[PDB]
Amino acid sequence: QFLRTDDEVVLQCTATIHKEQQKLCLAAEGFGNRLCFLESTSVPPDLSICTFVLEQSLSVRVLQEMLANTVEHRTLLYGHAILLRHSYSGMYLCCLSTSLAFDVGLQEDTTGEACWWTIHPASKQRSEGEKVRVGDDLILVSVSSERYLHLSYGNSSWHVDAAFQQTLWSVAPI
Repeated sequence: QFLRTDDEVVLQCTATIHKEQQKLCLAAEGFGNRLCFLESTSVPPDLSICTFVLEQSLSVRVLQEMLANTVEHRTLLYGHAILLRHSYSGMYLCCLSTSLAFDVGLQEDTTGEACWWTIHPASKQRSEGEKVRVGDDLILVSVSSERYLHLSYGNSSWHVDAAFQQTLWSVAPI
């Protein structure tokens, strides 16, 4: 199985502190504070706010060409830029302007780079143009900021931001 546009997916990462390993899912609420957060699994507590739709998958060339021109169920491929729609709120996973690391949250407007993320293999091989398989670990790079979608630990909890270091994500259907 390959990842396809209009696939409905969960984004998961592995979090290990003090030898305690867990799986976390990217989540966000409909309303209020727009920031993404993370939920421990075991299946998250509230699954319907962890749901995203792979809405578009375009080459960076095409995306940037499309944006430049305004200035006056396809298989996902490594190196393409994707748009992730939050099912519940209808808004988009986006790299925010505000804080080394930026916030990751939800916004309506996709006409810009902030809502686009390029997909890259975990391995040292670049695998550019090759199909993304279910089971592959992904690195996700913000098109606007060039930062990675990143797992961070605070004082007591795990957070997601856009940072200078990489995190591996499992993007799995259902």
